[PDB]
Amino acid sequence: ATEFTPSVYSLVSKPLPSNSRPSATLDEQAETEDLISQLFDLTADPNALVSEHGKRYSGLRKQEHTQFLASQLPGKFVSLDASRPWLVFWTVHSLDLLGVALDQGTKDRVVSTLLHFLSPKGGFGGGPANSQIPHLLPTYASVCSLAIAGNDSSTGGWKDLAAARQSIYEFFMRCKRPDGGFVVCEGGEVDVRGTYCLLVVATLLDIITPELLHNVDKFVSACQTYEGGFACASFPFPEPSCRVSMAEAHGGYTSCSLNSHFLLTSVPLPSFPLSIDANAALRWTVLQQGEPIEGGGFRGRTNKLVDGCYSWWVGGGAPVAEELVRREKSRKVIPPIFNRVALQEFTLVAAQQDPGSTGGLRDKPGKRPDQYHTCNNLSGLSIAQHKMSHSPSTVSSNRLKFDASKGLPAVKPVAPGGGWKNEDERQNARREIWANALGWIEEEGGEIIVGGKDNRINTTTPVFNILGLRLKPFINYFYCQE
Amino acid sequence: TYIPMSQRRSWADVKPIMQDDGPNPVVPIMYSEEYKDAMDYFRAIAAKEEKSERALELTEIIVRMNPAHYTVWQYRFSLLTSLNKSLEDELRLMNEFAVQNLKSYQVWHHRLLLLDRISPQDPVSEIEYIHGSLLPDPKNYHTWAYLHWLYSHFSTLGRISEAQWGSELDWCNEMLRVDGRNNSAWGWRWYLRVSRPGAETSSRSLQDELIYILKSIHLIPHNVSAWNYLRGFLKHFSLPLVPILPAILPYTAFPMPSPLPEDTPLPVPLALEYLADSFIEQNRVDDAAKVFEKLSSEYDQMRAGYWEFRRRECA
Ligand SMILES: Cc1ccccc1CN(CCN(Cc1cncn1C)c1ccc(Br)cc1)S(=O)(=O)c1cn(C)cn1
Ligand SMILES: CC(C)=CCC/C(C)=C/CC/C(C)=C/CONC(=O)CP(=O)(O)O
Ligand SMILES: O=S(=O)(O)C[C@H](O)CNC1CCCCC1
Ligand SMILES: O=S(=O)(O)C[C@H](O)CNC1CCCCC1
Ligand SMILES: O=S(=O)(O)C[C@H](O)CNC1CCCCC1
Ligand SMILES: [Zn+2]
Repeated sequence: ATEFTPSVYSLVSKPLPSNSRPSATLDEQAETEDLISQLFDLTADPNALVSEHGKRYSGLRKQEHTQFLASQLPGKFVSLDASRPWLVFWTVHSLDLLGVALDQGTKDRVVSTLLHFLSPKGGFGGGPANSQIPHLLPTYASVCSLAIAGNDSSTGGWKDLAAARQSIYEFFMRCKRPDGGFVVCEGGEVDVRGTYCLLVVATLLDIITPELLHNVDKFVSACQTYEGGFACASFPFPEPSCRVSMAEAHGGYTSCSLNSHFLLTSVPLPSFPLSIDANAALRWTVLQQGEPIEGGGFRGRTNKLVDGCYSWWVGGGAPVAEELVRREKSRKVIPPIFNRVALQEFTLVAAQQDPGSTGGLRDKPGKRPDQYHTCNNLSGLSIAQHKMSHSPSTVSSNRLKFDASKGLPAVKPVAPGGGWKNEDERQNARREIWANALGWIEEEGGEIIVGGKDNRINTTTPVFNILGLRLKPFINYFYCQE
Repeated sequence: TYIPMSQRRSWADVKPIMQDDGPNPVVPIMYSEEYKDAMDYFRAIAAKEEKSERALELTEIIVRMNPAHYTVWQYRFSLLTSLNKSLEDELRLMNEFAVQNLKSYQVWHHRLLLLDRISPQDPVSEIEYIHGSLLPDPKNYHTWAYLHWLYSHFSTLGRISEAQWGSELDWCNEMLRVDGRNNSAWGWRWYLRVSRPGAETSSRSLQDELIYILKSIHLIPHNVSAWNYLRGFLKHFSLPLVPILPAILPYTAFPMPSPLPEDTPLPVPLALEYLADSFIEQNRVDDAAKVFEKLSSEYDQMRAGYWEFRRRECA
């Protein structure tokens, strides 16, 4: 299981060499190397039976992390007043991963809070609808949070989402630019985070149409840089004569681009989605895993620093890149693709708050833990612990059980011919999209739980980042497959 | 002490509207009196869609307390355009924001909207502002993205002269001279020399580029930025790896390596990747497989699995 995933403690720790050319980058790197290696040196090797005397125990401190998430927020959080659905999401998803149930009363408060963020004209904002305009990002966060905390009853919020399908769709269409980009909100920035958040929600709620998706593949594909990862956006030169990526390959935007592209591959449009270079994306992904001296955590871009949140953004994009590479190799015609052991070691040893304190997980030693790093460290940990594959035979099984006669009302397109050509085409699209959304599986015998089974957390789903056990009944509800 | 807005004559006609997240909301934030009060009055202003100077002032009050409040920024830009305010004054205010530490997805986006609407015949002074703002913060992602947008947008309007492109490349060269490991500046070089539609591609152009890339590698053999740029370059222009191999071979054991600089342990894993790929270009799959195996078992063990995958690909 671990032949090609060596423990950080079994490798030689060496600094990034200087080549006798000092620079600001190298100074920060060296300092970060010192910080992380020093914590590793104080910590017992998670893999060892003789759990060493005097050294810190690296076991996942689930109760501390649970306590951290429980705890009204202080005044400093005003900087996240326009991100309250994210605060809900980071909390409820972490609790799912940690295996901790909310009682029904608390789940009901979660649902009611989020519904107060939903505007009648479409979409969720970062706070109350009387205060904040709808935004693609809190729309993803509120939707996923409702998948986690909600249910099909009259007070469970899913019924409200179903009634909101047309307005949400109309909000998505208002956000749409002719080049395939989306603004995140009225007057807002165009980037692939918006694309990702929109496609997840459109997929889950059965509101995908051809007019919604036109050029969206092209926008995403032109985000890919010469490094193989993806930038925030591409610029259309005057539809366009050419599209050009607008900044560096970054783990955040690469996760969003791969996931977006992946969601588009199940949509039965002709010559769609425009291809990406999957090999280069996989290469970029694996190249961001840090050296043993930096604990095998992922950095978010070349020549910057490792950070626990990239365990999700970069590590969580690995199975997606892997699947896309696998498909490209089939259309022309097994060891782990990243160090799954080292990533766990980074999480356990470096990313957890020091024991007996506030709990929570963090970017790196020296940084305060927070809800975002808690959620993303744990999400990445889950990907490392559990071998996730997108299974063609599972997708086939899904096709075979799909009931096309069951469903919510079709979306009314903005432009008269913006919908599917007919009912056969729409049902075929519904089937493909639903069947592929439910295609991720945990491979039997692919489990690697560094430090023993008490470190095991639940399995998150690639692309979506909610537990399978949340995804299935949620998406089944909106497609009436239950 | 703070004077509440319910007590200000200028605001007497306005009935504040309370935040409505229902009863017992989850993730509530403890707000300062100042922030709550401002937002109570913002809710009222925004509900009535008032476009006024007092509404403009209020949005400034709010975004100073919370620079990430995208709704308030959106309302602020509507006010600027409804009131036909001086957008140049607003850019100066955005400068003053920078002096007071206030930044976000929103402050840079506001700047973009301002530049797009002002639509100056020459955006040079904004280019210089951006340069200055990077010097203390050389990898600021949104700043680099904004620079790409500015050049791309103003170039489509035909407003970037050849002298302007030339000095931009000069500035980029200086960024990389100060820190050759600045991947953001390598990204910008790529735009300037390769991806922008107006970039020159001749045999001399490719020659010059190769020289710069190789000299950069020789200066910092372990610099992943320079290797990725080399590989990106060759791939993009369909150039064979083999003829350049002499310049890379010494890292596996046109400008050639230096005695190597001190603190340059060999082999450089990306040099081996280059060697393996060059073997593949030659159809020498067994030789490539061997290099991948060494990458996997010895020289880059963190990616043991990926290099094994590459190895299996050959065999
Ligand atoms: C997804 C969402 C939601 C709400 C707010 C922001 C975001 C996305 N931001 C994450 C910001 N972040 C800092 C951080 C994480 N890892 C390394 N860092 C430095 C953070 C830290 C802790 C908590 Br608690 C929340 C956010 S961001 O796009 O990377 C961004 C925008 N800007 C201007 C600079 N960065
Ligand atoms: C809503 C979603 C899915 C957002 C994407 C999540 C991330 C991580 C986005 C990246 C945002 C970004 C590039 C911020 C730039 O500022 N951050 C840094 O500089 C941190 P680093 O040094 O690792 O680039
Ligand atoms: O999150 S964890 O680290 O697993 C949980 C905390 O360590 C709690 N430890 C208790 C202290 C008092 C005696 C009973 C155990
Ligand atoms: O009826 S809808 O348009 O869907 C929702 C309401 O208009 C909410 N408008 C808010 C007013 C205060 C500032 C943020 C927006
Ligand atoms: O299931 S196994 O992997 O064989 C072994 C257990 O999970 C070990 N967990 C420890 C038990 C004692 C306290 C610290 C945690
Ligand atoms: Zn982080």
